Amino acid sequence: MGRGSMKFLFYLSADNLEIARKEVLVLAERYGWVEDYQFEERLLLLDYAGEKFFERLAYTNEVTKIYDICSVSELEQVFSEIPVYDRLCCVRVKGGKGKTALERKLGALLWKRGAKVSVSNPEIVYKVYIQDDKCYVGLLEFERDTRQFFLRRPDRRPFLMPSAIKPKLARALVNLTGVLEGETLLDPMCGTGSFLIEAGLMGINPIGIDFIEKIVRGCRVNLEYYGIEGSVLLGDAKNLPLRDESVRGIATDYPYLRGTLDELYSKTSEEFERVLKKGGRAAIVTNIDVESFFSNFEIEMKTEERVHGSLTRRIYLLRRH
Repeated sequence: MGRGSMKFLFYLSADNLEIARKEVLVLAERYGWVEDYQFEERLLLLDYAGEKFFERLAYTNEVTKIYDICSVSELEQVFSEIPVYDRLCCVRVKGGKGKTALERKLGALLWKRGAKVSVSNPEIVYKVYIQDDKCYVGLLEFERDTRQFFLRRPDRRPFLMPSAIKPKLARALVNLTGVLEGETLLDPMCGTGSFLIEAGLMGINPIGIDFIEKIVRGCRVNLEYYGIEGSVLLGDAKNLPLRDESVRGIATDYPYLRGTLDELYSKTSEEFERVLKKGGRAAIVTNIDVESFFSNFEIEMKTEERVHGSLTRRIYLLRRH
């Protein structure tokens, strides 16, 4: 009746390690239960029990279900013991032991044992992660498709804006809000729909609000194009057309590239807090440090992304407390 807790290895994208770790943890804390976790650079080890959510991940490159953790010496014995399945397999090493001779070796151990070994068309992949004579052996559960993100990049969309948020970041920021399938995500300054697109694509109900008519219009054309069903409204993020505690997540990018600064961040901070449900989160993108305006929130994460010489984006994960 209960799912058990197993070790999973998340081989993260070095793009941003704070976003990569917080993304896996927010989703795991929501979909299941995290008995324990630990990280060393690009490797995140999770002790997890619950529904798998790996498909939603943007800043994770691979998820492996761990069978065992051993030394480089014990590798030969692990493979003589590791279960052999009725699927075409291959063994891939994500280590630093020069090259691929270890793969042929572990492949032959599996082969001598009766494994259906195919490196051209495998069905299952035995992953071995080497981080200084420490081997994380298991089976690959997820491998991120970098091609889907490159294809829905703002340049390729019916409509875009200068330096609009890239698919990978928008998805990571919707995931950081911890919003589930069928739950509502609000983007109060939605632009051409970068956040709304990933929200809808991962089966979350998207709501976009924008202060410019042609931008609301353009965002809809993009949503229709990506076969996405969501509502887009003309309104102000400083006076939102939604009731108190009506949204589970906010994911937004402020209009700095297109009253007063003190009014923009103050009125939006209070509106986001008003509109969001109890314990609800806001993943925001600014070009200046806005900490003082969001003291009504818990700053769970502040990271940065240098765009150009005149733009370093600040990325906050805020929570209602």
